[PDB]
Amino acid sequence: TRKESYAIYVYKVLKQVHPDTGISSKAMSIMNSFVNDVFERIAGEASRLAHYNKRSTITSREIQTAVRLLLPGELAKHAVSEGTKAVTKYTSA
Amino acid sequence: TRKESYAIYVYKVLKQVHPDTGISSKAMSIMNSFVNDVFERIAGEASRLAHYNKRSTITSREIQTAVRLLLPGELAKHAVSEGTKAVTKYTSA
Amino acid sequence: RYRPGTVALREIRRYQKSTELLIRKLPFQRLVREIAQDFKTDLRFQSSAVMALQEASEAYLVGLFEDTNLCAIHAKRVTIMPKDIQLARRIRGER
Amino acid sequence: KPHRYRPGTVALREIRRYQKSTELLIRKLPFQRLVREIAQDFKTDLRFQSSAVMALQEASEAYLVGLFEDTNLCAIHAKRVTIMPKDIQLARRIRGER
Amino acid sequence: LLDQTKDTRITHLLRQTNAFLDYYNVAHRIKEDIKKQPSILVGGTLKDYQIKGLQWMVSLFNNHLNGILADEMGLGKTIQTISLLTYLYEMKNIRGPYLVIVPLSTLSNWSSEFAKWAPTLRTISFKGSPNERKAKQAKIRAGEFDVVLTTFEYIIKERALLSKVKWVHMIIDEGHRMKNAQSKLSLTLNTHYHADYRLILTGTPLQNNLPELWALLNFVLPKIFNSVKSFDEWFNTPFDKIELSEEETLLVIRRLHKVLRPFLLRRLKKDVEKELPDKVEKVVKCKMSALQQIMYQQMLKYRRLRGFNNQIMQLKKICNHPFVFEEVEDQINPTRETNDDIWRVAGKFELLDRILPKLKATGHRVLIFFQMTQIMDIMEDFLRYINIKYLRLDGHTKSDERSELLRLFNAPDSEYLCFILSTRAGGLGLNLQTADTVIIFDTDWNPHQDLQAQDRAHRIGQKNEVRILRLITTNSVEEVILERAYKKLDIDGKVIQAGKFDNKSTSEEQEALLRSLLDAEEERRKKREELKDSEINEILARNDEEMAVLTRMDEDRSKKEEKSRLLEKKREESESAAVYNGR
Amino acid sequence: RHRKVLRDNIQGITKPAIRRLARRGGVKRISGLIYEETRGVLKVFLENVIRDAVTYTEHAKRKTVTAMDVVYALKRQGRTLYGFGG
Amino acid sequence: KVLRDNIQGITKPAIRRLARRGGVKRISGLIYEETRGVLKVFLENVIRDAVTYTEHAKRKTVTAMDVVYALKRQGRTLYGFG
Amino acid sequence: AKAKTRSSRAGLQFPVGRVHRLLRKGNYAERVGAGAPVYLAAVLEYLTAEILELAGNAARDNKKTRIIPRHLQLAVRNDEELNKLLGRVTIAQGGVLPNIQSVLLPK
Amino acid sequence: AKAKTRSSRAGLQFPVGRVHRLLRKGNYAERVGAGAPVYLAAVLEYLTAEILELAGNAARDNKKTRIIPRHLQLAVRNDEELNKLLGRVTIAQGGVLPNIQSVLLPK
DNA sequence: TCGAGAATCCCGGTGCCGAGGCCGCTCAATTGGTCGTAGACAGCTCTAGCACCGCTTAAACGCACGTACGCGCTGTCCCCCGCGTTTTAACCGCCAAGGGGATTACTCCCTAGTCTCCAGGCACGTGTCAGATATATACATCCGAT
DNA sequence: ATCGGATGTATATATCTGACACGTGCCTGGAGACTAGGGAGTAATCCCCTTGGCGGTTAAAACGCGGGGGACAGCGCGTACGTGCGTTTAAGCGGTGCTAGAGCTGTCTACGACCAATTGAGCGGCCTCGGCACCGGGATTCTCGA
Repeated sequence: TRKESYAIYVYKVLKQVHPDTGISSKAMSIMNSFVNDVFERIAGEASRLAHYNKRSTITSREIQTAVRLLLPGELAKHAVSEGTKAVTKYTSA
Repeated sequence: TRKESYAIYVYKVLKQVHPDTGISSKAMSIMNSFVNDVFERIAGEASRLAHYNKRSTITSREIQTAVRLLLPGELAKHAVSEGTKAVTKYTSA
Repeated sequence: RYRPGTVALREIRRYQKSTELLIRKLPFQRLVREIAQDFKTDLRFQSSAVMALQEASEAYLVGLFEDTNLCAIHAKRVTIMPKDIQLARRIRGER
Repeated sequence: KPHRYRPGTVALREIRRYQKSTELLIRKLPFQRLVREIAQDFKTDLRFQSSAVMALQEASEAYLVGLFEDTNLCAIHAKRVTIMPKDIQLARRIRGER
Repeated sequence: LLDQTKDTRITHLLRQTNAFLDYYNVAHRIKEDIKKQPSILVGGTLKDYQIKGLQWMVSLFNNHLNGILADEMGLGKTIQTISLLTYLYEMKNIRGPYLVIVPLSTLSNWSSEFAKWAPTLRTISFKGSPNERKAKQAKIRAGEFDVVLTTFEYIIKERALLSKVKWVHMIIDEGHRMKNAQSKLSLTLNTHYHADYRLILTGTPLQNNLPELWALLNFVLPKIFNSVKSFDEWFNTPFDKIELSEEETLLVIRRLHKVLRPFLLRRLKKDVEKELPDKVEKVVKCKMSALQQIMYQQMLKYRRLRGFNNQIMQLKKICNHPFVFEEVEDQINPTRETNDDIWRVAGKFELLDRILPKLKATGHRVLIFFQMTQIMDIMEDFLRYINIKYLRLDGHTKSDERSELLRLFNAPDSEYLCFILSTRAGGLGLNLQTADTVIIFDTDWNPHQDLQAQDRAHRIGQKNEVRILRLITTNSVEEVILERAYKKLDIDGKVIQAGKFDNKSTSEEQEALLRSLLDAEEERRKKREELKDSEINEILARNDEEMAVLTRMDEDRSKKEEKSRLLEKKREESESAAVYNGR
Repeated sequence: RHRKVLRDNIQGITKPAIRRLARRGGVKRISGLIYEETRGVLKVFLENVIRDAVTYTEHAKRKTVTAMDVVYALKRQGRTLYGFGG
Repeated sequence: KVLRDNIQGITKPAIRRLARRGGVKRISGLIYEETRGVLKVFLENVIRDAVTYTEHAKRKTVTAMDVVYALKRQGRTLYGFG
Repeated sequence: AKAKTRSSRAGLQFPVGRVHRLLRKGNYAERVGAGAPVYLAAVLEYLTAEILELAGNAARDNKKTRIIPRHLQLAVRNDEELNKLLGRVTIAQGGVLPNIQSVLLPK
Repeated sequence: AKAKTRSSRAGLQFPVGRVHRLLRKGNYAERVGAGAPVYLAAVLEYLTAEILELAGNAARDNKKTRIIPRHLQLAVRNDEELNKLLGRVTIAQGGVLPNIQSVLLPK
């Protein structure tokens, strides 16, 4: 039985922002549970959107909207810019 | 395009409790939206239960539990008794 | 002339009775649209929607003034004050 | 004439002490005995992972704390510096916790 | 005395009237007397007193002043106002707008009267959703009219349109609706702007408290309501007594309407046709049933132990409402079934159990009246329990329902002997000439509703007597109200005297009526300060032959033993009666 | 196609009205300064809600804000409203 | 197993400490009961929901995940335990 | 081959069929047990019975034959456990419970 | 026939594959669009970048090389929009922001 | 106001254990293919929202007037904070022993998926009646004066 | 003190009108019926983790207490806020009229589901050295009587 987590991923990101900084185990468990949380929220919003408009399929456009609901203030603008760029490069390659 | 509702059902129940009482249209729209609400809650709980225990299938037993979470106080005991009786008679016939 | 403060205690017993909407339509609508312009422009509202915003609004401020009143009474004053409200919105965590 | 601080100063040292560190402020064994004692009512003969008990403690302390914050806001609003049962009761009333 | 003040008002009152353009001289200053009904009025001719009343109304606004007409029901008031109008259209060359107002049901009668008599004139009516009034309203806004006919309602609803337009003359009917200036209409008519001249009717002017003369009279001229408390002169004065309310009112009866002779008018049927054959005026006493005695006599403590005295506390006591709360009925029966002591508890029900059967043998069609609707319940259940053919009419009986109830009852062969009512509840206008027996119930605030109940029956065409038993129980609060409305009967009788010297504008008559009622007060005051089948058959006997069939009813019920009135022990019915009477 | 500029409509909420709301709440004696405080609070609240509603709308590519839009916005913010449909 | 008055285990020193962390300056002597009341209530709710989840899963043990789902249920989201 | 409705088989007033559809088409799980839609419809029936009962009573105590939102408001809020359940619900046209703090009263 | 990972194709640090699995196996809809798992992983990456950045800074300002929960607490709460977002979150071992009401101070 | 003493920080040393870096290595990634269908998109209709007018009219507002309350002070009283010494009860370390989970392979039947086949629920209708408002009759309350 | 005027209040009226109820017709979503199989259920074996018992160490809770600073209650005052009346204006409503845009429908078609094969990344074991706890010791500073 292998549990899963984002620990490795988080850690990579850390070494991208602060190459020198260790992250204690517990303080990883947080960031883990965090990411799972934000994921459950954003997904949940994608669902209860696609349900209303009677689409059957979560697409990007929903996820965009859902983000624009949950993330307050500037996290909206930045995050949206991020994802937009990401999918862009994705299709373009 | 035919919308649906519980209006007829609600109305029957009314005539079971108070044979004489009319129910104004708006005051029906409430009870409608209400029932849809409680439904979404109880279902939602059934889901996020069956997800944890790694069952793939909502069954009665879950719905029972979910009710025991949402309904406060005595509404628990009464409601549970209700459903129990209902399914009982159902299978037995 | 009545003892000041009595006419109020008639008003309360009046308004806590009935259900009617306490804000003039046209002003409130003009308000809502005015706010709406910022986010997107050239929008349509179903009348019933505007009705909704009003409903939630009044039904919010009301509870607000209830709780605020609890605070002012806690202060041994009978008169609510801006600092009272600010306390309320602080306790609930609305801002 | 032994030396003594102005009463109310030692506190203002304590606050600056505790708002610093993270440690858990309730003795384990008492708190555990409490939790189990409550648990008996609902079902009997239960097992707790230690980490779970740790959770209940975490949420508990992390709740009472916020409670005392807000309460303190009330007492200050009353031009008293001392929180009082009616203050808390006001708090739990405003939030709608009961 | 105040007569000279009245004279200074002879000058100045009519000064204000000059602004709005004895008293008798100066009130009649313009006399134009035409002794025939006009030309354009068609379909017959009015009676002497009728054309003289016409002529009278003419004389009113010849001098250009408003007024009132007190005439008794069924004396032709309708056709009178018709004639007055018509005369104003033709002989006065006025034409122009005329604002007439009625109660709804009567408006049919009115329309008919404009169909027969004056087809010459436009009569605008109103009814039937805003639709009909779109056409009709915009039709009037064009300036199209002769007569504009409507009810109380559409004065309020159309008050915009109607108020907005100029008018000539204003005809109110049933005018005692004006009784309280607080009534919406009374003030709306001032918000209504004005027709040039306003005019009123009544069956009966009303309570001796006399804001009524205030409300009406004041509403007759703005002068008058400016004069309200100069009425409070003799309205305070008239309202010892020989040297106070009599030696003064040996005139002041006059002197009030000796002033008001000219612009107020009246008549009586006994004066004009006097063809009313007869009817009898009787009362009875009854006993308070012991059950309705026990804790209910004590309801002074139940006043705190629950609603309100006069009705739910009081009138329940009076046999009127046995077990309306019904837990008393439960103390008798849960199943609400037929047995004794449920109906026996009341003088009404049991009493009828005694008296009615005799009538069932003598087949005299009975009338029954109430105020509180609900008595009619146990009344039915009682009648069915006796298996009696009866009819009731509630307040929920619709107009055409009413016509049916009438014609069925008024069918010549109708075998329903008793007919149930609640007086004011359905009273309106009605005619029952087929019923020979009237019986009255309970309090009936003010008599005038009782006079309604009576006018329902003895109206011309009723060829029997009319027996009347006002049903009262001994040692009962109903006696208080009864006597109260009885003193009302007195002083409003004095008011009738007002309508008398004022009625015929004669002298030996007016003094005959003076001495009349001033003697009546003496007699009545002097009188102020069991079932006995024989007695009952006596008060039921219009001949010794009724003493024959009624006493063969007493041959049987001689030998036969009649389910009596008193309910006498049942403890926990007492203590539990204290429970529910306290609950 | 009017040129649409709305300003100071927040004045449309009037001391009489706010006073009424206070009454319904059970307030006895207002303080004169509240009348601005309330306009502040209200304006905020509707900013949030109208925000979410508009967002739902644009997502559905509609030029209109239906009531259902609102009810979903309130439901989003944790204030559940009944009577307007769902 | 009979446990009684363990709620005394929460002690005036401790509650006093919590108060301090909150930023309370001067306590009133009566609070010490009030708090025990509040706390006892709160844990009643949470332990309730947790136990319910457990029995539903037919386990004799209450895992931490049970709790975290209970708190999440009551609208208090906890991190760090999974 | 004559069809009887499930809502009848359990003797319920709510359309057990319609429920069993909503569970599936709502993606609340992979598979829907058979007893569930029943057991749910029962609960709904019970609750709606509760509300409508109370609002009926209060409505009668206003001497009205026809239930209107105000009646629902008073029915809920006056009761406890419902208020516990609906606490964040807002009922349009709802009004407020009559309430005044004591100290506001004159003395 | 040489495989490249999607997380690379967009240049992301989060496992776009794993996301695209969780959406399906979580029953968040009937069907999962292709752009979605990407667009989501991007957002997560951004946020985690935010938190870890701030906690890194504060941790350095405590003269520590290794981030511990306290650092996360202070990073969140001190910032605004995060606090707005996490407001009901409780971080074990979190402690509290240093705070004292002014009037408590002696004068 | 300086002076003393307790509080607290700093630095340097010490000792440890977990953050983290690798190593196999199973399996969940990714490629690479069809295929059935969600949903895009013209494309059409009509409806519900916008604009504007003119109208009663019930509010909103401005205002002067007075007094109830917010408040600043004060002084009385006392209940809580700052520090003893006492007592214990948590803590930590240690152990054993066993239940309760977890895993594992096995059977089987409840749900999904289709396929017909109706009657239950929905949409439009034209009606009656419940609320609405004005009226009739008393008395009782209340309150803000006398 | 009365007491007057405005407010409820118990039964009853008269009507007005729009909104609810019963309905007739119609359509498709639900029921009946059958089949496949996979999720679910249940023995069976294993062992990791909870619980109990222990004997110590001491930090921390309990208890006492003198004293002091806060609570709290009084209160004189002056002033902003209730009330209300007279004047104004903008809301409410009914009307007209237009049309942007909601809402539905028929094809489409890209495209996501499914599957089989391929394969590398991501996760369990497994070390290690250094970041960090911790201690003691002087440096500083911060409170509290002058």
